[PDB]
Amino acid sequence: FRRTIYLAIQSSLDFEECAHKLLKMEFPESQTKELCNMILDCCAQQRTYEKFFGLLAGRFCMLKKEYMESFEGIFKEQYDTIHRLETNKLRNVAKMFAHLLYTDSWSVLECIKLSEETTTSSSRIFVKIFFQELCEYMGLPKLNARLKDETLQPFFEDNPRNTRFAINFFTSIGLGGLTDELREHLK
Amino acid sequence: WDDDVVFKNCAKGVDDQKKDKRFVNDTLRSEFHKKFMEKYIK
Amino acid sequence: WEKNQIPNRRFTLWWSPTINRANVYVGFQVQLDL
Amino acid sequence: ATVRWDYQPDICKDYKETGFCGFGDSCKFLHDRSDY
Amino acid sequence: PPPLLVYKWCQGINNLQDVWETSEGECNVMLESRFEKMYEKIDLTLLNRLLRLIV
Amino acid sequence: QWENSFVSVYSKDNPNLLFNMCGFECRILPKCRTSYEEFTHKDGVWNLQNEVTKERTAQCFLRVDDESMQRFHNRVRQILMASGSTTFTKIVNKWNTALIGLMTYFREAVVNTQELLDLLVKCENKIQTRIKIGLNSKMPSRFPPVVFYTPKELGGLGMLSMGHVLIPQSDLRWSKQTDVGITHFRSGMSHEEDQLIPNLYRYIQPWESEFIDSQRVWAEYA
Amino acid sequence: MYNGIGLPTPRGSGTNGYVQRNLSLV
Amino acid sequence: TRLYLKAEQERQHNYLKDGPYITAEEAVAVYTTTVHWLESRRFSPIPFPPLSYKH
Amino acid sequence: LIQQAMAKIMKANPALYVLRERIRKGLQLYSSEPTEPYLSSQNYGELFSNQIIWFV
Amino acid sequence: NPRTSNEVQYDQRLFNQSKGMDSGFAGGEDEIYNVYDQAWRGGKDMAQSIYRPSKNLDKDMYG
Amino acid sequence: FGTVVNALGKRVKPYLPQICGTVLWRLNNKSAKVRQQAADLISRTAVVMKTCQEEKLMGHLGVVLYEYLGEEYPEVLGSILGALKAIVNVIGMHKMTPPIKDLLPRLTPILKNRHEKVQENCIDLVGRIAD
Amino acid sequence: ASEMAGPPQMPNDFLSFQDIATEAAHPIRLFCRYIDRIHIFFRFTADEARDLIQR
Ligand SMILES: [Zn+2]
Repeated sequence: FRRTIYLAIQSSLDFEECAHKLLKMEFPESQTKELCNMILDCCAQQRTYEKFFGLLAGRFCMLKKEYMESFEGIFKEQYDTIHRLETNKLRNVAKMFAHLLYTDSWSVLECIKLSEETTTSSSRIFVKIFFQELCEYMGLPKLNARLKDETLQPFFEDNPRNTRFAINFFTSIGLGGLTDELREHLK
Repeated sequence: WDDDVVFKNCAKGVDDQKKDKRFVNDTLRSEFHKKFMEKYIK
Repeated sequence: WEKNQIPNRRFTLWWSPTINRANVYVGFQVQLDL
Repeated sequence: ATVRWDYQPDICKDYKETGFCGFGDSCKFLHDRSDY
Repeated sequence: PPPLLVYKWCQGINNLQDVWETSEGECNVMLESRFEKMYEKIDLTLLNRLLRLIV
Repeated sequence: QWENSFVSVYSKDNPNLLFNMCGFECRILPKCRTSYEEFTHKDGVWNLQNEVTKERTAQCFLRVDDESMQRFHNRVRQILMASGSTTFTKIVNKWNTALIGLMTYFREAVVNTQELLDLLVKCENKIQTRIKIGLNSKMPSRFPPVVFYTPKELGGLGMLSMGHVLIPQSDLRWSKQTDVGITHFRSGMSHEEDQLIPNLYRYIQPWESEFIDSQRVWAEYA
Repeated sequence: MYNGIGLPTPRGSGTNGYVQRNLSLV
Repeated sequence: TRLYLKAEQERQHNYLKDGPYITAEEAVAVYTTTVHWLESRRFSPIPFPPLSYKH
Repeated sequence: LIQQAMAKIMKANPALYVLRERIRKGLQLYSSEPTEPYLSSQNYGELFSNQIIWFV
Repeated sequence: NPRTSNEVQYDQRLFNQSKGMDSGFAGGEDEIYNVYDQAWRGGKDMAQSIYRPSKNLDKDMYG
Repeated sequence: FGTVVNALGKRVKPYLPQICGTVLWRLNNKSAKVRQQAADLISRTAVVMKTCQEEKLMGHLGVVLYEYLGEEYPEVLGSILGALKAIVNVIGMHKMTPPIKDLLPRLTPILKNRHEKVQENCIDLVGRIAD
Repeated sequence: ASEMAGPPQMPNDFLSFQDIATEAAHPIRLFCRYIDRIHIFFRFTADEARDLIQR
């Protein structure tokens, strides 16, 4: 199954065609986790970020309710390898989730946390990018909305120290225009 | 504006001319030949 | 590999088991001379 | 399927006799030299 | 490279001031053309004086 | 000359802004006009991002210009015609060179031009058909794709092949007007078995992405 | 039903003309 | 090729017979304009390559 | 006797070696590695072959 | 006296890898091939010799 | 190698098949480097491959080397012809496994070959057989 | 043209101006020349357009 996926995806122009080629084959559904695990790995492992492999993962979600679930899971599966993956492929990912999350395939984030406690310098960069991409689409205002209604905590709190780590860290990223309220809270 | 230019209007009385109404019995000076020559050489 | 002449002609030998087949649509099976 | 002998050889007669083909490497024929 | 030029050209358009605003009746015009015969009509005598200004 | 020139105009009556630079036919549709449903698409769609507000303010569609397609087609025709003598491995080199010449250059714009996909398919079929002619057969069972697509390290011809892809087809009547989308696919080329063949376009990084990558890479480099 | 789709005739096309419907549409 | 070179020889011969088409005052306008441009642009002329030139 | 004799000849007979060599030359194939892998007369090279064969 | 320079600039291992000038790749001739940057296998890629024997390194590092 | 073998005399006989096996397999390898060298190895090992009366080996070297005469690399081909030469000086005329009727006209066209070593060994061999 | 190339002491890049007011100062906005081909992008207020149309 894993090999057929690759060949179907490498064959097809567009992102539309690979899904048609893939669905058409009517490969067994439960595997609908690992398949998608395949797509996330197959391009992300692939050398540079390309728009195609990210779109495919998402459509594959809208067509069946599970595919969406299959993805959100696979995003979780990252925690273990947030440190482990080498510092290129984070450049493919950060954006690559950026494009599922700008286009609505946000609150699944919340699971992600900012602490010197446990964050991988890997993970640090991962999330770093993720915002420096998703911003560049929503443009830091619609992002102001999405956050303000988000209730993302492990990211956004207690822990005045961790509010220095948070807010400071978003001065480092550079956006730091959604860190205001927290600045007030420091005070 | 364009307060500044080299040239006052060149295109004053230039009404095409009957070069494509003239038929010419000369293979190299027919207007057809000119058009052909214009088109296919660079 | 060898790092209007043979190279074409060579390409045929290499696939000759595939190019020439006992099963074909239409053909008259011929024996080479000797 | 019946079998028919191919008996015609492809040997280039110029090269078989002389040993030099005017067509050079482009020759449509065998080049194999001097067999009986 | 030429395609990158195309990109500089598009985002160059989109970054112009109030470029797409039709509110007051603004009108944008894209124009593409050639000089037709340019090489063939260069005059050598003139070209000499033009180069004397350079080198 | 007005004849060779071209003009486009953007006004409250005309949403779309068309133009042609280099080989590219470009359209630009703002989101401030009627964009209706906002949507993504294949990388053939560029997002024009305001430098100031980091927002996507419009979309540029790419399409491979006519005269370009014409040049490529005359290039294939050059390969067929100018070679009656030359070896079959040599022709495949000619094809590969021309084909990457098109694809590395255009990339994204290729996928949004159906006419190209057709042209590539028929042209692959013409050079392979010519190599067939080269030996004496047209018989498909005597030329399965394994002979053309084997990298010549193993003794194939190493043909780069973009033309086994499916070709999207929907509603000519409406597709001449409203851009309906894809309700059908046409088979580009044959496969002996179900099988597969990889496409060049999938292995080339799109121009948009390599641009963004360029900016980021340089800044990080400094 | 050739619904205005496909080639008039798969003669010069390089293909077998085969049109199956888009299995993933919506 | 032969046609094109014929009409070519025609155009050369007609350019000698009919004299320069740029007229005169126009040409002065060009030369003057270019002069003003290079003036405001502080462009220094490109000199002749010296015998000793490290590049 | 016939098994052993055939297995030997297929490795041995000069005529077959002339055929094989002519094939190599016409194909212009040339091996990369000297001394060849560890072939000896050992029966495993011919042992994989087409024939499905097991070790127990 | 240290030997000092402004800034740092760059190391060395890389600072001289790829050829020079060389120019693209022919006018753009068909005959060229050259599409692939590295060979297919590691048969000729991996080593000059697939096999060399010895226990020299063996009985040295052995102890 | 040559001096070692010629010094060992026929004490070397049990070792031949290993030798010449290596000689053929190397006689392929990758062309321009080692072909000429394995060829020359044959050339200098001729007499030893003769006096011990291994005739199969002379069949081998005879027709096998006979086949390489179409080699396009001159620096190889020269060594090949040299090897043939040395084989002629051990086994005689009428016993040549590639009978001269075959060989000589197959040699004749090579004389155009320009580059040196070919012309040298070639003309030499045409000399030995012609004489 | 001088506005586009800007001051020779601090020249501009491909597409950009010293200031916004230099963008709004004139109908011609983007001017790209590729060998002999001309690509031009115009911004007009209604009045300027009307004037052109009337001429
Ligand atoms: Zn001949």
